[PDB]
Amino acid sequence: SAIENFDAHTPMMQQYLRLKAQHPEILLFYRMGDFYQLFYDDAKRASQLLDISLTKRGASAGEPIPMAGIPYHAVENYLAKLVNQGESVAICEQIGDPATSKGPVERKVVRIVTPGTISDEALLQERQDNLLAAIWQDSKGFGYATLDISSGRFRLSEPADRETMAAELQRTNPAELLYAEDFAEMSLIEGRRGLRRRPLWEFEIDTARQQLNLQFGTRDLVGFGVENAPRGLCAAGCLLQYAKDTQRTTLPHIRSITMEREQDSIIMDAATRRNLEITQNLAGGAENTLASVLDCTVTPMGSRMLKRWLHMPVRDTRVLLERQQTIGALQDFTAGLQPVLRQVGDLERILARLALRTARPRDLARMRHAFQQLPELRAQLETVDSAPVQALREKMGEFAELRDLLERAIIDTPPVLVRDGGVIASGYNEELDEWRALADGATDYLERLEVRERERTGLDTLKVGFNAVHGYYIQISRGQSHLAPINYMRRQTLKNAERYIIPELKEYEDKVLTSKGKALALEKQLYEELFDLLLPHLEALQQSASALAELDVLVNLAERAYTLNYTCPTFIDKPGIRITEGRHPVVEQVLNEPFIANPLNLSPQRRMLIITGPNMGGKSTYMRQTALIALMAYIGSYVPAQKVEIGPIDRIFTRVGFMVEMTETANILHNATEYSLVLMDEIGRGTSTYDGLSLAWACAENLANKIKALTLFATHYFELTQLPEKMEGVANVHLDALEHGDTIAFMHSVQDGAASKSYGLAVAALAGVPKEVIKRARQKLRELESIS
Amino acid sequence: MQQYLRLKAQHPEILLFYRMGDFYQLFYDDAKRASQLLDISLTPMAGIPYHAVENYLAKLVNQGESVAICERKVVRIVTPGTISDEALLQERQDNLLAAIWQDSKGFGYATLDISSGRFRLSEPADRETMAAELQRTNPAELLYAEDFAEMSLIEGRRGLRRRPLWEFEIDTARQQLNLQFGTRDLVGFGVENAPRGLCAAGCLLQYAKDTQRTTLPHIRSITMEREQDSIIMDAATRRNLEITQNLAGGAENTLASVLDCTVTPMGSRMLKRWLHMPVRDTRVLLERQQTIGALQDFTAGLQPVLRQVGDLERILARLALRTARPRDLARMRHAFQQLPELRAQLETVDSAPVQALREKMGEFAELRDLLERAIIDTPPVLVRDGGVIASGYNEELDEWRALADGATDYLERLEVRERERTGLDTLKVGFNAVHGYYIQISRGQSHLAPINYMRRQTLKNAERYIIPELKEYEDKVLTSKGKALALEKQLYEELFDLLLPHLEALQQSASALAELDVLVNLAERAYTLNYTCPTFIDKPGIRITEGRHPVVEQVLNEPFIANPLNLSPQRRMLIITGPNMGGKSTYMRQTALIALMAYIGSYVPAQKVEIGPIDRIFTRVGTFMVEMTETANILHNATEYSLVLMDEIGRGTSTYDGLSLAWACAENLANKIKALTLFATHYFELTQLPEKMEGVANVHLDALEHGDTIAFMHSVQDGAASKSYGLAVAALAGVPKEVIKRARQKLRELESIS
DNA sequence: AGCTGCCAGGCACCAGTG
DNA sequence: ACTGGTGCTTGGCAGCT
Ligand SMILES: Nc1ncnc2c1ncn2[C@@H]1O[C@H](COP(=O)(O)OP(=O)(O)O)[C@@H](O)[C@H]1O
Ligand SMILES: [Mg+2]
Repeated sequence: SAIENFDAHTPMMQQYLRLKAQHPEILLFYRMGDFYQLFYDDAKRASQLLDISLTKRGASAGEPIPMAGIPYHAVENYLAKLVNQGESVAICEQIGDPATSKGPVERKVVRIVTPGTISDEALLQERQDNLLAAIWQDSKGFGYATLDISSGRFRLSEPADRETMAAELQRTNPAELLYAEDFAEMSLIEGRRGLRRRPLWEFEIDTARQQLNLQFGTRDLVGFGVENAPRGLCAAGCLLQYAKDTQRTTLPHIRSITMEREQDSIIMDAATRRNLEITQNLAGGAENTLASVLDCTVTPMGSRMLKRWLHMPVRDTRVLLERQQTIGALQDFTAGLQPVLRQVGDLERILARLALRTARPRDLARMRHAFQQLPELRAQLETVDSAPVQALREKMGEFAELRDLLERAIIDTPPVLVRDGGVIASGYNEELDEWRALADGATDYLERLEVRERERTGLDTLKVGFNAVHGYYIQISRGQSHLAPINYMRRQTLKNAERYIIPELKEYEDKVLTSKGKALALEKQLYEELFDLLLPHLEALQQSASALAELDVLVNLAERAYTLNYTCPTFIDKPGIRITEGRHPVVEQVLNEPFIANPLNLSPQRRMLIITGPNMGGKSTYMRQTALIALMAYIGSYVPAQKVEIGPIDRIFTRVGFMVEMTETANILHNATEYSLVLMDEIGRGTSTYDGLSLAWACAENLANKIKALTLFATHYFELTQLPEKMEGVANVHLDALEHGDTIAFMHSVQDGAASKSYGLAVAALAGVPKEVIKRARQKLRELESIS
Repeated sequence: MQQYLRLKAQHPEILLFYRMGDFYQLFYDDAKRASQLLDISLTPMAGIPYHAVENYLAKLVNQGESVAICERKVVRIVTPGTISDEALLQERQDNLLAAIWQDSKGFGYATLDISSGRFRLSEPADRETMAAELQRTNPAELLYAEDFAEMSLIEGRRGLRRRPLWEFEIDTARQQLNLQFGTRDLVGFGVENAPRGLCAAGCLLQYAKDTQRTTLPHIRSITMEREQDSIIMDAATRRNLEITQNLAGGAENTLASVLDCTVTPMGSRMLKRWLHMPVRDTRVLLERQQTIGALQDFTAGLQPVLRQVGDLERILARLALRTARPRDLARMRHAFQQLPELRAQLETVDSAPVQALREKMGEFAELRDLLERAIIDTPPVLVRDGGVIASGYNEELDEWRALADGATDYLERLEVRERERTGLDTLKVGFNAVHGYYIQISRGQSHLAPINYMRRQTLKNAERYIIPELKEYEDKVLTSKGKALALEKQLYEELFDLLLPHLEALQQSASALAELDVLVNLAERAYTLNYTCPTFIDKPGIRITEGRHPVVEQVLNEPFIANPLNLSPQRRMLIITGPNMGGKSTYMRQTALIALMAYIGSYVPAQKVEIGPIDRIFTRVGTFMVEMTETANILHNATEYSLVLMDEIGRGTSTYDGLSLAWACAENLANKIKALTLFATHYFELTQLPEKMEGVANVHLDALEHGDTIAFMHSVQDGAASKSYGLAVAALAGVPKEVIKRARQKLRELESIS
């Protein structure tokens, strides 16, 4: 192998290796003329991933250099293939002029595309958030931060233990996760996508405080409510440094950060989120989830928001009452408002492209279209007497001046890119109309010259055309070419035609080309100038989009409440849940038979229910629908019952029945309070007969007598139906079944008390177990029943 | 695209690829279904590039979709069960076409491997066996009749193909099958009185033929697979034993990942067929045993040679179909060149069956030499552009080539001549399709082009010209190359004519080579992995000394613990108590895997295995309802020659219900069915079973508490267990001390009545 | 509407003359 | 050192059929 010292390198590879050195573990797309190039292992890897040719750049001194590339104009399709696989890519461009550089033109990395910093519409899913996170660990707990680069939403939390951290990763589901190198609990994090090991120094607290204050223009973070939170600040500081390093521009839409405190929301553990099938079902799909039912938002930014609420229920009584109020007030207005809200589109994401100075012409066109909907929205919402609706109406704004600007500046349907022009409209800049008019008293001139020269020469094949490589020409066929004026300067020869130039045409070529380059250069100057006039209003524009997304969510929840027959729940002072004719929101829509509504009464005196009933009798569904009603109540939605009264809930824990069951259970026992809702679904496993049930008993007992949480405790262990007897706060309910001769009917109705019996043998027979075996099993059963 | 509609009507069940430019494009419901299947975008249009079409055919074909291609009319169709091109197939995985049909009596089933010509027919007697045959054979494409009643069997399957009833008519099937095989009746195949089976085989054969529009001379035979010739295993058993596929859908940590170090793709595919179909006939088994023992010493020598043989089976299919490409003939040649050496190595082996495989392997010396002379060392992928036929094979071809090379030589000397005369260092001769041969000169020098040069094309920095002299020799080069290209193709088609008469003997060779690869591998595995030769007894029984689980013992870096087993008619059920934690399950599954391997003819991971006949293996290992439904299947179908492994049934319902079921099953398995059974349980009350009845005994696993953990020992010991560990595992996991203390009190109180 | 092959714009290489 | 020719990815499209 060759000693690759600096001097043994060509000027090209000197520069290239300097720049790859600053990006040693990621693919570097390196601009040379019309191509992005890769070298060495980048080329080999790119070749395998992207399905392009692996070639060689020849070398005078040494071994050939592996090489691959793509034309600059095809870059975004390739960037998409890469980022979809979790690959980052540094984009290196030419800064300088080749004509004034002796050696290689100056080259800089201008951006890095990574899975959690993308903002382009082609690389994202419309209805799903794409978050960058950072995480780190102390001896005591975790700091965690999230950034949605394509809306500027920047958050910080400090999950106190392992399980809260598992729960947070599941909630936020980052596309890319920066973690510190000394991270101990790797089981939380390994086998996630877009994992990015970072050095310790990027989590340093003084640096974080410094960069965040600089980003926000503040002396301190007191006003944001995070000066208190160095654990979280350390993560947020890593995150911000990564974001600035990927974008390499200012980020004026990141103007704020907020701490998500434990107390602010209901904290659902990892099992609970999975078990309720909120946005993801139990097989990874998005069908048959709570979102598949509640989500008929008409804008992308609203679909995202609704899913954020579903996942993070709020404990602020005022916010909830305000949301409920809104939903009752808009019930009659949904049909008129939705088709209009739809037309606003995904303004949030456009505003981020505007902030990053990346917005394309169709973004400004959709921004303009959106502004055009604001008066119709304003008019429709005026009539609605509800202060919260009016507060949104106000916050959404109007932006008359900016709407006018975009109507006058850009044409009706502009092209996808500004690169080829045809974007700025006539009337907006007079210097531009003058340059376009010189390259447009042009198509007409070439025709009159064609006809004039055809008639003058007498040569009827004479045509005038253009060719990018050779320029304008007069063409005569081969058979007539020998008759051409001797004045005609030969320019391009073809198999069956000859092409010429004369000074009149050459002078007209020189004027059309230099005035096209002036028209385009000035279009680009003016289009960048649209950003300068929009940007000052960014703060108010971002508030408008969030208002519009909220509107979309609530208008939606109003239509859902109507169409699906939901009521307004009420909040009470003490823990408790009173449901009348309650229903599983999801199961009631997918079942092709009537859903049996069910009550529930939980209070501080009636705090644990031991639920029995046969397998397939409805014990899990009844538990889940309780949690779903609680969750819907605490995002502000109407709920799928005929009446619900509900007290404060701090946390929802779930255990759905090895070392893992007993560990999850201990978490519940260490961290549940009198304000928690606890769903235990057939827990207690051991290696012998009574082993695991005894544990279940002692656990039920600790939940009832010490923690005093509100617990639904589904079991197959009939012995646990003795607990009410011995234990203040516990009672039996059950799922009713009937045995009419040789079969079982599942009624799906909760009744008070323990069931008459268990039905393990009935269910057994239903499953086809031979009748001779069930006969002996009953005989044995009666032996056991005679014990007492 | 008003013309697209009329071509979609022609085949409305199949996806239509529709050529335009570099792409094939799909519209309406084809585009929708194709974008979710393949990963591509919408517009209703999706499209694929031309240079990768075979890749997207392979992916759609792998998912059960037939595909028609249009170039204007439908010129080619690929169906999932009838492909044979190597780009579309997976090297180490069988691809079957199947037909199924149903009588008032029972089922008819047929399978075909279009590449090998392996054609099978069965008549599964009931619902459960039919389900077992479908999961085992896993056809890529499945023809069924319109009136098929039991749609629950096939509903979920990829590549379903609804078919008219008349395709399953018996007299037509008999007739087409007799014609295909050159026979007057099917007695010589032993299927003459299997009319349900034949109806399935006739529909299948018709469909194959229709998709090929070609004779299928490699399909010369059919066999019938009978119930009693194999150990039956339902899907759940097959899945639990992790034969070819693991529970997560992959190929790792599987029985095949450990046993299948074969060296040819055809041998690997045959080994996997053997693993999934253990046979009851000990005659066949003994021969495989003897061969495995006789080949121990020859293994290091044989395998590097056999690896060079490659996939002769699949290359041969393409010879049968007349689609074999130059590297297929070149690999066939390469395989013929190994036979002398394999013949020499095997001559010494003391084994009638190895000597039979050695005869059947053949030599084909005359075909070896034919392709040595006919084709060059490393021919190009396609015949299309020539350069495949060797120089010296045909005199006429050598002359056209010399005439081309002499005109090509002339034009190189013309280049140097014109370059010397004019004094123009940039002068050169090139060639392309538009201008044929031309003289190029750069733009800076082109103004000194001789006046006899006729300009033809201006480039940005060059001018190309012609002269009469140039066009003259172009004509020599081009006409020569054209005659030699047409001659190469005619000579290539002639190789097929000379090779194909030996097709039958060549399919025997590839098959023998495949078997040898299986056995040479199994012999290397027996010797490498310390396996031993099992013996067979006349009555049911399993006696294992230091048995091991073959996958677990290679996969984990912790000492594997070997265990005995003694099952006989006097001792036919073991009640296995103690912690499970993997140990009971592994012990039970290694029992099944040893039995399965004994019944493949392999050596087995043990110091000693004696084993009686086994008709079925049932392993219900690892909702309550699905657990009870699987138990139901055992109790309805197991016999006194069955092996039954059951993992702690009763869990998921109440203590007394579940204990009553477990008790009553055990009784039934021991007193009525009399299977050989390992009955794993958590119920201590079941350890009283040995006192209450004959042929039942107690064993157990225990654990050792030390330092701050627990070591769950994997050693099976005599007697009931006397410890539970649920509570000890709760303490370790951090369940508060006071909770455990209370659980201990309640445990004692609960167990004390019992 | 298809198929072949020049071109884009960087920089290096290479071979002939200062 | 300086002059003028070459080559290299892929995708667009001219220039021939
Ligand atoms: N209230 C109800 N009305 C109608 N069907 C129900 C109801 N609750 C549950 N089910 C259905 O019955 C089946 C069993 O429900 P499940 O909650 O799993 O019972 P369990 O957990 O007790 O075995 C599921 O298909 C479920 O959809
Ligand atoms: Mg359940």
